[PDB]
Amino acid sequence: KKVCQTFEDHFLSLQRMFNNCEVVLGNLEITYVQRNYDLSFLKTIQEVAGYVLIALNTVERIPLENLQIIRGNMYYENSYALAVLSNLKELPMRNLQEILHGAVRFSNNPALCNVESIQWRDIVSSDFLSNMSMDGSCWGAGEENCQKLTKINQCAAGCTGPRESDCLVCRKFRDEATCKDTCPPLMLYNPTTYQMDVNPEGKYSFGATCVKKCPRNYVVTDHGSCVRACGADSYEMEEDGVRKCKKCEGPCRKVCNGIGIGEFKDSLSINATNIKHFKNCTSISGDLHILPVAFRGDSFTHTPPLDPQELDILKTVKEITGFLLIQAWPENRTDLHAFENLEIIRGRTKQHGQFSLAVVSLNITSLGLRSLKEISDGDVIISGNKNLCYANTINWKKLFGTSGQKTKIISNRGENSCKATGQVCHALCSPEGCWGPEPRDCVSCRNVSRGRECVDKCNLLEGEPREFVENSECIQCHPECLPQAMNITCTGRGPDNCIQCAHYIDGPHCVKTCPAGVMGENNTLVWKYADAGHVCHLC
Amino acid sequence: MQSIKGNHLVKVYDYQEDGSVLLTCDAEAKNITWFKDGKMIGFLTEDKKKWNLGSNAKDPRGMYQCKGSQNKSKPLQVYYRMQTPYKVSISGTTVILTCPQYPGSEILWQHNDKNIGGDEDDKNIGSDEDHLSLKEFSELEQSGYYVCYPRGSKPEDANFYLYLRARV
Amino acid sequence: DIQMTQSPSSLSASVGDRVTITCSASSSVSYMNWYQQTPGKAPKRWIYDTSKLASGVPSRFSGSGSGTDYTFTISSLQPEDIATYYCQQWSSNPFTFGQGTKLQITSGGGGQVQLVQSGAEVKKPGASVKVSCKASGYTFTSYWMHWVRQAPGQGLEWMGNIWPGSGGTNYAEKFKNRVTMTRDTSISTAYMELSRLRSDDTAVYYCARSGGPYFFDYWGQGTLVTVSSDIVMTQSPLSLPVTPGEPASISCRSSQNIVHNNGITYLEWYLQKPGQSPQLLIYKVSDRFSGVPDRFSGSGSGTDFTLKISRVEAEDVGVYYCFQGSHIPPTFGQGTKVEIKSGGGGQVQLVQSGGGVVQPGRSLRLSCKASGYTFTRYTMHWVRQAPGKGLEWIGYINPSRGYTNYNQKVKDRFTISRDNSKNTAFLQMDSLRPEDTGVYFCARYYDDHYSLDYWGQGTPVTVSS
Repeated sequence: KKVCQTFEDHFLSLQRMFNNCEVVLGNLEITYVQRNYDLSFLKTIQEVAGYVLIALNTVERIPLENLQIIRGNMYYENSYALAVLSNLKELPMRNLQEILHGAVRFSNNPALCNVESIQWRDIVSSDFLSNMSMDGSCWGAGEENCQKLTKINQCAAGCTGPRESDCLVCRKFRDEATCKDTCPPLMLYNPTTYQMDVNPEGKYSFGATCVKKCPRNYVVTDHGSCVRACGADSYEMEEDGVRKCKKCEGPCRKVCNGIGIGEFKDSLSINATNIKHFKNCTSISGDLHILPVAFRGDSFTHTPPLDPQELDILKTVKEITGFLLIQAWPENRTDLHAFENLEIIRGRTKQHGQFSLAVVSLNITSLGLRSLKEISDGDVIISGNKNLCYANTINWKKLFGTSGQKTKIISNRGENSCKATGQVCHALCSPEGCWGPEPRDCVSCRNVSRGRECVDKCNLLEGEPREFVENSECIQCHPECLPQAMNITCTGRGPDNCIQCAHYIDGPHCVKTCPAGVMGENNTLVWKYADAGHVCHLC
Repeated sequence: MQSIKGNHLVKVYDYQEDGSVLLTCDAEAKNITWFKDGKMIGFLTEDKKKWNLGSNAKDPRGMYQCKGSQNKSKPLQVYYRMQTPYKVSISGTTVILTCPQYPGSEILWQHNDKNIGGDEDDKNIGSDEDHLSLKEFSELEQSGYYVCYPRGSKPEDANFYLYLRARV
Repeated sequence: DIQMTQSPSSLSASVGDRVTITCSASSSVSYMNWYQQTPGKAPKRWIYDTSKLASGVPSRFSGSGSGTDYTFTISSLQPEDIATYYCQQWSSNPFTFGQGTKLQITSGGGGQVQLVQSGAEVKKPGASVKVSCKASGYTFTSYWMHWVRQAPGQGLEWMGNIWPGSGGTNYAEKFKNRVTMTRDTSISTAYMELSRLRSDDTAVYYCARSGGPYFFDYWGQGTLVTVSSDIVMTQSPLSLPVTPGEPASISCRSSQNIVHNNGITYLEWYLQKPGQSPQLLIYKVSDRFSGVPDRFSGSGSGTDFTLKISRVEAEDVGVYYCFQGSHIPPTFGQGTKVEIKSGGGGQVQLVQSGGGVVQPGRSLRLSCKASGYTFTRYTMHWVRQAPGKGLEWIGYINPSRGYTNYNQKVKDRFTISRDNSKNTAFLQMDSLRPEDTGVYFCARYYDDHYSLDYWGQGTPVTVSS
């Protein structure tokens, strides 16, 4: 079954977006149709997964003679799925037998004929709270368009026989012929590997049909759904033939345009008008200049003065294509916390042709760019900052990428004064350097590194988190790893490299609970008992 | 003349039904002490405050001053004819007033807060150095308060005003 | 004689700073008078009766004191206040004046943002002229050195902006093909070249610097380029005259709604004081810039805007061009040249003549012609101002009575005479000595005000061999 997501213009758009649609995964919106403007523009739609909004219907008959189940993955305002109000002489909804989630609101329809006699008790189920049916089993069209009462466990609309392989519309989902209460599971647990593994028999879920592959522009979601568009917190990644809704690593990639190329093409600086167009943006393409006229405000460009707290909108930029010149920062702020996450200033286009990450004539305490890793092409001139001390520590050669890149960090707070005032890298910071004057803002960690922090010693033997060093970086051992006092509590990450199990230990794995009722191979749920030694024994 | 600014609190009450001279003190009324030629002439304890100089036919004259809770006010040179004071000379119908202070500067004369003796268009009023001459003096019109002050100085800054009431 | 002491003898203050001058008298003085004497100008009475300011004195001046102590106070110092302020007592002859308080400006420039233009350009028809505005005291690469031109017989007409740091210039529609503006960030200067100079393009061209909320904040000196062979805002009044102290009002109408889409109505009322570059006097429709007196306070809404000078002093006389920049091309009004009443009725004046160079021991006769008032009704005084000294009264003669008084120093050498027929007083100085060389000014004394209100221009006399 094919699936689809001015008065004359409305008629054309509706007839286009619902011409051959059989199951409308979106919401049927048949509203504002002038008299004698359509003819069966949507007649075969057999299940709409949302709200059927039939309002402002001047036409005598919008057929909708096929819709049998209006799913209810939304509502009009609340619990309102079929919105038949403010209309229309006859609507043959003889097919609609079950609206799974929601209720029907009828009113403001003087022309509505034969609709009041509908036995709407069978239509909606258990959501009668907003059943505003105030505006004989027959949904119009005289006889043979009867209401066909059926409601007054995997079959929703009706039964073609009491067999789960023969049902009109699936209550939850349908693999191919039998309607299952859930999709064919994406990954099944194999007791041999003692872990869940991708079952070949499993299929992704598309609407109400379990699909082996996500068709057309559909991406597999985390919950297994074949969503047409990935969520805002997710990203589209193609590892197999079907793209997957991989969750975003913090700020999702939203490549905005920078000050100089794009909508901000002729802007002079990051004006208060220019800002807030870069919110929730990463990998700005072009420069990200922040000149003094931004905080002063401008008239000949009619730019209102920028509130200092709004410069934190630029904290999500994890890369830049061109230069990143920060030539004036809010004076009350000690460190360039605006660019605290800029991971690589690729510097394809260099401000003044030379500088790629320049921080000139600011009054910051520390460069504050803890997270920077590669200033690829252009140079790096960080001068003028008369109160920046913990600057020269970071090795300006480990960062720059093209051998022609130079560095002119000069004229800042003196090294002797930086040392006398105690403005030095925290002891738990390797000789590589420290971007800020604190321990977490260190270029390289001396011994271990719990997260971004450059700790002095990982909790290898004593500690609350039970750290277990790995590639010179502390990593929280799996919570199931019971801390061990004699030696290291965890050889490596994952519950299969732990010394002592806090909870039961299931085979090579230390699991919070033994696998009980988890679906395994051969479509069998697996229930495992636990031994006295915290060993999970399968039943 | 009319104003008491300049410590000229001593004033003559020109509201007498009889021909009596009454002196008024412009001070905060607690107790009025009147002085005549430097000697105290009475002490009014509340109640009345005006100083009666007797019948004007007796030609009352002298430097009269009063004093309330503050210091004594400036003297009021009284001169009736029915510190150096202003000299008054009467010859027939001509009254001559001599300014007590004649330092040689341009001396100005004023009669009841009205400048006099400056214009030459008055044959009956001539000013010669510190002498003010009033020919054909009118008892009802030329009487009142008189004071002389040098040009550039305020008449209120004069040490004492002259109250003249003369019948010629 | 009562001795007057002026404190301080010389004081230097910054613009807007409160300046107080103390006057100490050797004897209790009923009233002390204050005079404002600019360098080379006759002493002008500042306050009379020790508390009443003379007519036309700005409200920033205030007088106080009684007995032997008097004070002259300035609420906000200004460059126009640079003058010798002296106190004078008339309680006793001679009218003594203090040694004089030399008031100087303690600003010293302070590297304040001060654009400086090229200036003095005269061209031929069809030529091209390039103007340069050497910025100073600012980051010459952070402020848009917007240009503006006001031709003889026209208002402020923008000639197109720049961003001096990047050189990326917007431009003016009526000159887009003739005026190119390019900056030189190294020399801290903007440059704009106008091409094909016609006849109508002869003008005075200024170089603003668009501030934060106040466009054309610090206008340059202005270059006069004389070459010879858009939301329309018009100012309601024009040449609107007012009397000194009389409240005034200039209004202006906007062709469209000049409240910008940003919600900030970038209307402003620059005030080209006579002879100087235009200077903002209302940062926005209503707010006043820093350094403008409290008098000038306009208002408006929608498309109608009106400036209402609360008290038009002598300091507000000059064309008040009204600009509105919320529309793309910055276009101003024609501006109402608010000018004083200039009645001329009080033609009271003292003209001094008879000065010059005379030999020691010779006699000099000075004449002071009085017009516009009754000569006999006022006393004319003679005052000598020696080089580097304060005012010294010589004497006076009463025109009505002929009475004359002279200072004991010159009573035997200077003679005061008056001619009522010519309304002129004669100061006959006999046996002039080298110490008698100085500036002698005749002052008409107001007895009711106890002050010499009208003073002559002064006649310099030099006793040299």
